[PDB]
Amino acid sequence: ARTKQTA
Amino acid sequence: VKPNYALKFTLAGHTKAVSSVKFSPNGEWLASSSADKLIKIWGAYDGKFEKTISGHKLGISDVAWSSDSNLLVSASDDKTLKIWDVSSGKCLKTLKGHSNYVFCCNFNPQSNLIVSGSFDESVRIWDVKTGKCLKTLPAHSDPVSAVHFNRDGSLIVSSSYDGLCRIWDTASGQCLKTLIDDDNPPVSFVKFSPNGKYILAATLDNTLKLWDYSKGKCLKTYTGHKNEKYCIFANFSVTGGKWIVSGSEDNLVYIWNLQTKEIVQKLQGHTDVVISTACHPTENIIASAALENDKTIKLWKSDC
Repeated sequence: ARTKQTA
Repeated sequence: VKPNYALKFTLAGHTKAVSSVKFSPNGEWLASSSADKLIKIWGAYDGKFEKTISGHKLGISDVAWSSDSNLLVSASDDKTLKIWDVSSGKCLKTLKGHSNYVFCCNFNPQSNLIVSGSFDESVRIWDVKTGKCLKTLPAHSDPVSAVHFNRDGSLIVSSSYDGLCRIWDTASGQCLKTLIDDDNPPVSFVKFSPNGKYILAATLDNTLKLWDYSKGKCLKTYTGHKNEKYCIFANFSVTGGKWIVSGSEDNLVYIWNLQTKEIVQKLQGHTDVVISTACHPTENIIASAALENDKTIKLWKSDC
């Protein structure tokens, strides 16, 4: 998940 | 007055975006995790690839070392953490309980506990010996972006997209302090300072802030880098000059003077977002790692 934008 | 970090090595091997890099406490190794589901171990001083550790079913967002450099823990999209024997590469235990991606993890200094944060909005505390979940904390109201123990493991700091940073008593699981900002930007990273007196929190408005959490006072604001999208790691560098180190969405590593807040160096070379940086425990060496256009880790060395 860290390597995509989720915010 | 200013460091002079120069590129020494570029380490290739991961087949997707890298997510986190961490130096072993003994300073011999760098561990890296990736969306490619793998942990890799590299020599800290010659950049030589050492081994691949595999077993997670989906990508890994974080990795952390035990104080004796003998264990690793990893946090995965497969909703588990795994504890690994570094020497053999074997999975010792799989920690199950989170209901969504595990995003961040760390051992305490005693290395008998692991703390984890998840997209399930909870912080969990695990017994290393048994792999049992000791406590589940209903910590936040959005994904937990970071979890870190202080210098003696008595406190945990957590950060979340909910806009909060919380300080927790490890033994009791009680929240001792909530830090707030009236404009409430998502908090994308947090960690304690080496002395444990401060926290360093990143927010998705292109700022890093040093807080005296006991007093609820923001002491320093670091700006000028780009961070509005990803959960980028930041660091205290204490081996030479006292700096703050972070990745950036403009593909650079940023270095600030801790006290003055002046940017003292920007490290150019990566070709994608620098998602993670780590500072070597004894030498003036930085590791940096980048997203999908790049997929490499770089090692940089300074005289101070």
